[PDB]
Amino acid sequence: KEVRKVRIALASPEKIRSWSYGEVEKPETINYRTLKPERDGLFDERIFGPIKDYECACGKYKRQRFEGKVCERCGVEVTKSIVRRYRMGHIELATPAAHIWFVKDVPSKIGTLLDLSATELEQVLYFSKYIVLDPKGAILNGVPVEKRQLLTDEEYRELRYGKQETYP
Amino acid sequence: EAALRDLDEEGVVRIGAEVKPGDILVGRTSFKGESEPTPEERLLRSIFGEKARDVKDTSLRVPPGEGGIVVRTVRLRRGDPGVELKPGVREVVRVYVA
Amino acid sequence: QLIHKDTGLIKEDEVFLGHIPLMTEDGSFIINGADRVIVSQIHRSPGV
Amino acid sequence: KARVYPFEDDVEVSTGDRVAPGDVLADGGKVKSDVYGRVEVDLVRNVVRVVESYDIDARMGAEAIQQLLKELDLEALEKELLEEMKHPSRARRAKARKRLEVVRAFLDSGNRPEWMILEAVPVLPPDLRPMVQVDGGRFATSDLNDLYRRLINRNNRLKKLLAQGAPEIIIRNEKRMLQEAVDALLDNGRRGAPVTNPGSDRPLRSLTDILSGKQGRFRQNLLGKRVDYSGRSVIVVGPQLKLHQCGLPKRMALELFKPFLLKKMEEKGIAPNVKAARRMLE
Amino acid sequence: DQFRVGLARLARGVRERMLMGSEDSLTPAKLVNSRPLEAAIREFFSRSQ
Amino acid sequence: SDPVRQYLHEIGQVPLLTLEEEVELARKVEEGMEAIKKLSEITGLDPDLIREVVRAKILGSARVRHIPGLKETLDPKTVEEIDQKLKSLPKEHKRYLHIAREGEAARQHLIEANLRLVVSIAKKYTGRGLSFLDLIQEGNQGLIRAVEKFEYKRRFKFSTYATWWIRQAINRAIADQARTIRIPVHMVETINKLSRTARQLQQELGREPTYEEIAEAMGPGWDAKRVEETLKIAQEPVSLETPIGDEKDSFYGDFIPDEHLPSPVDAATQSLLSEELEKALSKLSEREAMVLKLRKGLIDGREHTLEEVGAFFGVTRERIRQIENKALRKLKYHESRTRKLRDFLD
Amino acid sequence: GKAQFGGQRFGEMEVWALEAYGAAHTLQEMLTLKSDDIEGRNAAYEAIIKGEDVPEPSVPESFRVLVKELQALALDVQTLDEKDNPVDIFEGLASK
DNA sequence: TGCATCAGAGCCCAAAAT
DNA sequence: TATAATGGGAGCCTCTGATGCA
Ligand SMILES: [Mg+2]
Ligand SMILES: [Zn+2]
Repeated sequence: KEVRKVRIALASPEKIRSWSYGEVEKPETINYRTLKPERDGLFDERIFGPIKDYECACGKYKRQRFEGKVCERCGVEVTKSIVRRYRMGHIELATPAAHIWFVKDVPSKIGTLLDLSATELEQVLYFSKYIVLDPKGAILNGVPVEKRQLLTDEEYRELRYGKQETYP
Repeated sequence: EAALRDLDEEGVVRIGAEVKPGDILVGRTSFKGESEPTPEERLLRSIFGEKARDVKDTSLRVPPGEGGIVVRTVRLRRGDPGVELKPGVREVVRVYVA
Repeated sequence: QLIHKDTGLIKEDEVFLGHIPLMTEDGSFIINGADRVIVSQIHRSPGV
Repeated sequence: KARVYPFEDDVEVSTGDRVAPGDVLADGGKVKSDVYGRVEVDLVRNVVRVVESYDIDARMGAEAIQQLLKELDLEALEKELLEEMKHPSRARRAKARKRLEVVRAFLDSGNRPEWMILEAVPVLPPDLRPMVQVDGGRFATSDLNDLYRRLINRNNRLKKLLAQGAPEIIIRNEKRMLQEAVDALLDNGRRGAPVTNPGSDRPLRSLTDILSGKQGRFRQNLLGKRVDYSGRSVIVVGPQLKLHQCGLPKRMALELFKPFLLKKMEEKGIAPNVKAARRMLE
Repeated sequence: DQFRVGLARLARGVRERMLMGSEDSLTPAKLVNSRPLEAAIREFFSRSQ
Repeated sequence: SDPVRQYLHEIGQVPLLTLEEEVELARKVEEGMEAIKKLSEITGLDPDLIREVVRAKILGSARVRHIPGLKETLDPKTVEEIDQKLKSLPKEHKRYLHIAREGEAARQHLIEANLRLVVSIAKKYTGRGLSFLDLIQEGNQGLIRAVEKFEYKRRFKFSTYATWWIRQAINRAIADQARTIRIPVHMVETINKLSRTARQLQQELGREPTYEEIAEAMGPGWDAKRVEETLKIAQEPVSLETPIGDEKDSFYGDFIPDEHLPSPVDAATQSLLSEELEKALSKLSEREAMVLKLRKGLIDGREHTLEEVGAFFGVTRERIRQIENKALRKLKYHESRTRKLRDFLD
Repeated sequence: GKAQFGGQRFGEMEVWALEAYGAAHTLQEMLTLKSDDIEGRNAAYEAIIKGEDVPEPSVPESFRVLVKELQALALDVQTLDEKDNPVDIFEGLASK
């Protein structure tokens, strides 16, 4: 088939995971002694593919008679090494993180959608201020806390943990 | 032997030699990265009955368009008096071509 | 000289700080075998 | 500011529990709380304190923002914004227009707004961020690997601090450090100070930097390229040439046309084959 | 100027070494790491514009 | 806008402890741990599992997650079951739950009140390859370790014990994370010793030491070769994005050839070799061309044993070796006549 | 550069020149067979030493780099045919 | 609603870079 | 694993567009 069009679209976490051939779990790059890639690190052959054509890492299956085989011992697919230019990995974040293009490109796309100013979106994303998802009947300074309200740290603690003072 | 004519015993081109593009200045061998010879090379090696050498020709040659007369050579090995190289370097050769 | 202001103890020594490049007779430097020149820089004079 | 509720017998709640007026505290239901608050069970004073406070859900960071984005009903928001497009004030209509244009963008495309927040962060293939041994046996590597390493370290540490029940101050610091690290990987210098390698003022080169600019992928490798079968030399006037001619040095021409020359050297008997022909020109 | 910079870095190391170790037995040779100074000068001569 | 400034401001919102306040939190933390031990005994339940349920309820609904060591997934359903099992205890037993809860609470507070200590230690370790905030966070990790191991009975102030653990945590982080090529902590120790040693020798010798001078100073086991090898191992990579020139226009990586992908000439050459090889094999019989193809891996990629090629052609292991040898003999004969395959031997 | 046995840079402005001449095949050669089209450049060399005419070019490798670099930025770049169905320019190698 | 203030966007090519 | 130690550090153009104040 012939390429007539190029589409560009946002990528879901699902799609990013479907691209990925493995999760890079370690900051390691290559072994200081062997110079071979470190398992689960940024250069891992089990994830991004074999360094040498039709040869697994440990060298049990060395030729194209096995293509598609994944060495039980070393975990590497026997294919063309060209795949190390193609196959993507992924990092599974412990907390979601905003993609900065959709934050810092003005007017912010995230900000525009949620009716949040540049300063407000900054304050929530970079942990300067709380935003209320569910007031759960809270009230601060006599007025009820309304959903999507920004609270300072002092305001949130008084609401959430109560107000107290210690006098020497 | 045509290719090696102007190299001394140690592999450095002799002072006074005329060098032209493609000519060897300093001869060098490097150990072949481990590789399995392709079935074509297996068959070729089998046909001619000659063992594939362990080492490859990495020699320094005159680049395109350069060359002249060799006026100086400096050779520095490791473990000889007064000289210590950066880690891993056994020996360094410099060839001055005029 | 290292001094302990409390005790008064004084230990004094001449420490080696490494090397500083020397200028040759013609006003240049030799840095890793190659001759170098430090070019003067024009700029705004301090002041008011 | 808290309420004190004394108890003779066993207490059914425990310290740290959250409580609403009326929740049963101790003594099989006899003593219960009058206020919204956090339960403090005092075994010395034999009293259940309830510190006045709410169960409010308020969060920080991209997790909070991702939530508000997940809960967006874009159809509904289009309806509201169309009504806003009727308001007399130009600015009112203008702001609703810009908002409505982003809403419609997501609506037509089929993109979910929450995808602008990352859970899985992609990792570029290694050959595009290589670790290579140069001539001297030394290693040279792409800046992205250090940016990925910062990211991975902070993420892993975040997983560990979470597993160990660290205070919110520590978990919050890690999270803001985590956001900053993703930011550096994608567009370094975009927000905040550019992250640099130690003992250098040089900003590390991120994905945005690789893509854009005079040195970026588009202008450097895509709209222009270095090419084979090319050469350069000093020019000299050639009065004797016909208008359709140029003087071309033979040594240049032998290289520029070299493969053709190999074929021709085979047709005529100059070499047995192409391999021998190339070796002879070397 | 670069000398002054390397010296300031070396001074940072001195203050940092004046806390750790034994507050009693210390010489100037133990207190001074000259690497920051050497580096500042080496940087100026090789890599300056 | 400044993450360090912000963290310092957050740090400044928890007041420092009085000796009395410090002992109280430390005391409650120790007692809480003893309580968790007792609840394990009474219930026959995992102490770690108990600790996570207690800790889950103190920190609140905000943080609830699976812990790598726990056998059961930790979610509000399971933590309700276990919390309801603890609250199903008799009064004299159920009291340890209250003790444990207050222990975890005090742990949080104790950690929070000492955060400025970590900052004042971490600031001294900048410039070693970890960012200031990174050092603070690893330092904070050591502070957490210290709170769990602290024995308040010894009457030492908390800062004394913490400082050991915080210094330890920062140094481990630097040893673990500072290098693009990661090196084992013990090997980093050896490398650093070699640095100090060389620096001593240069400080006494008025010049950089040789490999041999370093080897004497390092004692027995060290010769010049090992000093060099250790320095070689310790070499850090340099950036591909390293600038060349005083314009911003070029990178170091742009000057590095690619040795992996075959060159057009190499690809061409290998292709011509396959075509000339097939040409020579057509001058044999199909069977003696097939025996060679099966034996050298040109077909299917594997080199078959004589027993396999022989069983496939219906002949004896000796016979297939024979038709292979006459094939190769004919091959050698045709080559001396036509000289076609000679040039590919380089 | 000469020291690296380099090629000449045929830059943005050089491309404009080929465009203004309408030399589409000359330009396409500059962009593929004479540069980063790996399959193409190999095939062109082999054809010339065999006397055949140079083959039709393939996808330039730096476009594949661009796609993967945009995937690293969490953007999905998809080459589509006239029916708006995906076309795989990685030839099955990067998809599970 | 009309006007400063600021953040972020750009600023020739090829050669070379010792 | 234990004297006590508790808040960092560097810094120097023009046009266009959005945003925050009369
Ligand atoms: Mg230029
Ligand atoms: Zn294997």
